[PDB]
Amino acid sequence: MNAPPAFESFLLFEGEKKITINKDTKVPNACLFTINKEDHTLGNIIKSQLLKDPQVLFAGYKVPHPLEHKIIIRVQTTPDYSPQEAFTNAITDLISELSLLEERFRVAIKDKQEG
Amino acid sequence: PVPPLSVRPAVVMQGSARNQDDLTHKLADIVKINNQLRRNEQNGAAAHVIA
Amino acid sequence: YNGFTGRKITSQIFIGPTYYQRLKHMVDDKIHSRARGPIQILNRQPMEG
RNA sequence: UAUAUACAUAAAGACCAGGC
Repeated sequence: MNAPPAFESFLLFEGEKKITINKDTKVPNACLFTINKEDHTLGNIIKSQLLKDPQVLFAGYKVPHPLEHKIIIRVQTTPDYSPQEAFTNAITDLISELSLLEERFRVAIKDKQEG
Repeated sequence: PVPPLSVRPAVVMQGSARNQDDLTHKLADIVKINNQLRRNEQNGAAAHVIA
Repeated sequence: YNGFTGRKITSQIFIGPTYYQRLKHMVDDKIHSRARGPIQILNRQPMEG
C-alpha cells in the first residue's frame, strides 16, 4: 500500500530541477553537484572520467539513500580551473568516447557477418 | 447504593433490542427478593419464612 | 563482481541454490496507526485491536 | 435566487491457535 510507483525512479515531476549546483564552503574551488533521478550507472561514469583530469584533486559520488534516487558529486579542482568546467569536460569526453565505441562496434559487426 | 448507568452500560444489539450488564441483573435479583421481604414482614410477619 | 562499481569483490562468496519458504506473516497485515478513532463504551478509552 | 442532505454503527465474554 506504500509501495512507490515503479516510474518514480527515472521520471521528474513538476518543479524538480535535474541538476543542483551548490558551492562548498569548507574548501576553495570545491563544488557539490546534486543530480535527481539518477543512480550508479551515471554517477560512476563521471567520477571515473573526472579522475583522469590532472587538474582535478578530488571527485566522488554517493547515493545518500537507496530508496530516494539522487546522486551527490563533490568535485575539488586546482585554482583557476572551475569545478563546473571540470564536470562539463567530463561529460563531453564520455560522449566522444561512446560515439567512438558505437562506430567501432558497427565496423566489427559488418566484418563479423560474412568476413 | 445503585451505581449509575455509566458504571453499568446497557448493550445495544442491532439484531434484537438490548442486553443488560451483570450488575443490572444482579441488582434485579436484589430488588425482587427485597420486595418479597417487604410483603412478608408487612403482611403476615411470619417469623420462620423471613429467616 | 561488485554490481554498482564493476570491480571484483576481494573475498570469494559462497553461492548455491537453496530452498526458501514464504511465511504467512506479511507486513501489510501487521501495520497499524491510531489517531483519535473509535472509543470503548465503558472506559471511554480507545478500542482494542 | 436562496437553502439543504455531518457521520454513526458494528456488543461483550469465553476458549483455541500463532507471533516477538
